[PDB]
Amino acid sequence: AIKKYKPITNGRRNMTSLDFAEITKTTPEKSLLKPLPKKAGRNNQGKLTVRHHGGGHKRQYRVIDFKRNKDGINAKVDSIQYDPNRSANIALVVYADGEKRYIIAPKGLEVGQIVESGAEADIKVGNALPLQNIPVGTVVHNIELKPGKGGQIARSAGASAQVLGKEGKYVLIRLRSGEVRMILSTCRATIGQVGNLQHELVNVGKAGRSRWKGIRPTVRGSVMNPNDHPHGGGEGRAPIGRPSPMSPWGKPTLGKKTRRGKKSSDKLIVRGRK
Amino acid sequence: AISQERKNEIIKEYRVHETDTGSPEVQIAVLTAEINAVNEHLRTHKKDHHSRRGLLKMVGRRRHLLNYLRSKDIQRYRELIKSLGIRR
Amino acid sequence: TVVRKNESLEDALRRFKRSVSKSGTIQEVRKREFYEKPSVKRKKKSEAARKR
Amino acid sequence: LRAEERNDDLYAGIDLINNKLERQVRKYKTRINRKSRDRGDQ
Amino acid sequence: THIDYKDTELLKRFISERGKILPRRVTGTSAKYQRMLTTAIKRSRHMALLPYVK
Amino acid sequence: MAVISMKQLLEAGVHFGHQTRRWNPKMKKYIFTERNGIYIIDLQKTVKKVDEAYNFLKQVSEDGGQVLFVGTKKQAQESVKSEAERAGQFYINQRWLGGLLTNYKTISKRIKR
Amino acid sequence: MRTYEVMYIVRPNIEEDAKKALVERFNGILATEGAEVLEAKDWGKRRLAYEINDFKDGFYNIVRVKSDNNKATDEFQRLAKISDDIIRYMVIRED
Amino acid sequence: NIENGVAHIRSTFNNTIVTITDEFGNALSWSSAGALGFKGSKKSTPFAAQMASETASKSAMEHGLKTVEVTVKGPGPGRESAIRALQSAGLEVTAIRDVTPVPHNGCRPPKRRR
RNA sequence: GGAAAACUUGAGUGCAGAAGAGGAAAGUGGAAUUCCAUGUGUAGCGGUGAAAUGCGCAGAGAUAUGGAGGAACACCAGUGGCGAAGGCGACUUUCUGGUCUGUAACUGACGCUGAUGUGCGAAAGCGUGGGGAUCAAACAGGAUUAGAUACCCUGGUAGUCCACGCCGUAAACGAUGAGUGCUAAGUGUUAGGGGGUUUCCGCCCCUUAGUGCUGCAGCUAACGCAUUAAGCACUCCGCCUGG
Repeated sequence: AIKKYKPITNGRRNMTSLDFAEITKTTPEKSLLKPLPKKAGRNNQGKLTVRHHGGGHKRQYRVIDFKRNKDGINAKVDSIQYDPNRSANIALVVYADGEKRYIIAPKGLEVGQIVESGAEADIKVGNALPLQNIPVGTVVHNIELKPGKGGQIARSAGASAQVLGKEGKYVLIRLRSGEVRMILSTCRATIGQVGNLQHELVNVGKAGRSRWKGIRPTVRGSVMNPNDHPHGGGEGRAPIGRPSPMSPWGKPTLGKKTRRGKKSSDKLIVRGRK
Repeated sequence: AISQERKNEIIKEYRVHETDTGSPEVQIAVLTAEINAVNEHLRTHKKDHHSRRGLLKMVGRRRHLLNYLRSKDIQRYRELIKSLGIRR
Repeated sequence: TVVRKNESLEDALRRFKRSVSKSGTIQEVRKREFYEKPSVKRKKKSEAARKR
Repeated sequence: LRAEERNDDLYAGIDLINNKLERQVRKYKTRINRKSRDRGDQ
Repeated sequence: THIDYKDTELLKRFISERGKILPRRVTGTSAKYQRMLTTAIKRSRHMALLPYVK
Repeated sequence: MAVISMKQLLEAGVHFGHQTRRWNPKMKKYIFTERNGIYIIDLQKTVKKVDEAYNFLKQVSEDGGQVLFVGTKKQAQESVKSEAERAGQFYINQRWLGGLLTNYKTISKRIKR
Repeated sequence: MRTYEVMYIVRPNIEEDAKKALVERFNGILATEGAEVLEAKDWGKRRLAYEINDFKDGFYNIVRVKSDNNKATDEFQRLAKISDDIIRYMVIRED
Repeated sequence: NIENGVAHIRSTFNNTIVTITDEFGNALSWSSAGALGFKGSKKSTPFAAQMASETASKSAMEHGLKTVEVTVKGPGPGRESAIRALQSAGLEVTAIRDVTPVPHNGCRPPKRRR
């Protein structure tokens, strides 16, 4: 699942990679690719609006369907493939209808396995079906938050959510966060847990593997001048000298809650994060 | 272990004369069937340690009969190594 | 779980007091009031058998 | 509460009398501090 | 003989008045009968011919 | 339910009979065997008889008839009086008077008394 | 060479040819890979002693198989858990 | 709803608790020993069951559920003294059951008490 | 002792019967615990030698249905069974090890012990991941006391559980190495084997090998041991020689 590197070098020393044994085909599918230029933290005005983004490795975008629309048509799986743009793997499913498309590969998903995305579907790993027809208690992912828009929730590698109960036109669900939310009952969610479970366990072990990801280095606030950061310069190293740690733009950053209240989904959150 | 129709089959080739089971080379051959049967079981079941000293004991009862068989006739010992594959 | 009728309540108790004493309820939950060590119940059962 | 020391130092001997006195009170109190006995009436 | 696990009527005189097992101290059977009984009383608990408790 | 169960029927001890050398040959159908001069009443077959004894005696009282209970054996004298009062029927404890079913135009002369 | 005796239980709330359709898939499964069923005796409705999948009755089955492979009856164990009708099942070797 | 119900008592080693309900349990009324001014450790008495039983039974009053067929669900001192005191209310106790949770050696019980 | 032969008891294989929580892997099942969702319902619940911390009016506990998940397997269960020891307790299937009984067909001393070596080895630990229900070191808080860091109570992390590698230690104890003989008896019980009988199966009778309790001879410093020696012998190995 994971290979450890022998310490032949200081930069290779504690670094821990991931062997790609779930991957069965190392080549993308040429009709579902799309150019993905990097907007390295910069918006339409041209200026940097989120920090620490820059030039990683060049990437293609694979169009995968988070909405699962083709009802009652079976879909064999060709292959489990690599995707740079997300933490999970992707799965090239091929319909008996003839059309090819990707879905995010669940945990136990093999080649030659059929997948049904409709309301009259059996409750098996990879099948997509509305939350009304999903029985209470099972774990589920790729959750639509609005009917038809596509799955949004529990979609990174190893994420899942269990169906807790059913209100009138809502179902209860418990998130990977720990948060209990009401999601509208006519919304898809595919049965099972999404794979690539050992993604969180890579020690990238090197200042340059972080740069290949597109992650530019983060200079601390306490080693700045007092026009760059509110933790700007004392004489020598200084403690942060304020009642609270503060962000680069003068907001208290440790503990203070920033969810914008008086919101529509405030009726729908039942339990907070755990 | 092995079935009796498997066990009665293997005592036909190495038999020296009819109704002479219990001969040394006719009870080494049925051990080598039982050796090869149980460490194939033990190959897919690596945690079964109580069955391992059953193997390691009948390894010892095969070795004590091979060492016995050389002491009275060497030319019979050379034939059994060639008939069924053992080292040494 | 025995129904007792056609009598008073002070005689249905006399059935029920011995329909519980001949059952593994009171002697069972008094045993599991606290976890005993997995080799001291083998002697506790041995004392409850050698005396008979 | 009795105790005796046969020393000649009348300041160091009372360091042992108070030792024997403090031991005997704890014998008295733990004799009567076994009131805490879980006895449930019928 | 050998106790079959379907023969309920001879097998339920050995069950208790709640569903427990009578010991051979109070029933009076032999040793090897009691443990050939108990592997048949517990296959009959599994296929609902006899309860676990009543 | 319908019959006496097998456990309490032989716990009363109805499988015992009288002694061998004291035997009636017509009772061969209702004897399972003899163990030590003592015979053994077929317990499975008397259950097939006591239910037939239960069937008609159910429907005798359905017509409103009167069933006479008699008992005179000294170890079973007062076991039939207490069961006739619970039944509301007529018992006999002492000896048969000698005509209380046949010459009862002189016995009812004394039940009038 | 090996004598098996399965026993499987179906739902009470099924009708006639739904019942006899399910028993005839399994006796083909319990004939697969050289299994050659002795006979398939069927008990009737029994008031089963407790409450599985909040049901009160069950239709029982007894099929005796003479195999040497254990390929037919574990195939039966694979599919009877999948189907939501056949509620419990138990193979047992008789020696 | 009139004259049909299930009476539940579970006297533990403290605080005999009683909840009377209908035959398809929906919690008609309940009372305890703590609801009668017994603050602590007087609740583990049969005399606490002498008042706690009928003060839920007689203060039910919503349907006239006057039969009980009580259910016992606890090892306690006031176990049989809560059904003896239920005929002080006089509600025709007709089926007494000792339905207590007895494990099939399932979980680990807590530590011994020194 | 060497060599050439011969033998059958020792040892081993056959043949025919058994008994078993002996292991390993995969399935299945029920009661209970905890948590969540819901119905109904109202003031406490919980806990103790007494209380309090804690929980509850954002509906607690209690009750009823349904769900999820982890851990164990009540009754049977016994100075019982099995294994070399550690140990092993739901049920089913597959794979597999050992012992015992009986018959005498067969091999013909093939045996025993075993330094160095090589493998198993409770718990607590450690590593890489899982999983986390109860329980619970450390830790937090409330009481007790003369005093606390103890006992008691509420809560709680590692751990407890699984997979793979380690660690290799226990009052690992029958404080008793293994093997084979021989030496009063009495008595339970186990798988049998027979049995005589049968019993409605009941039993009660003689029989290898296990497993206990009594008790001579003999032994011991004394307790005690005594056909399961700590008795009488022979072989080999480990080990001790004041604290």
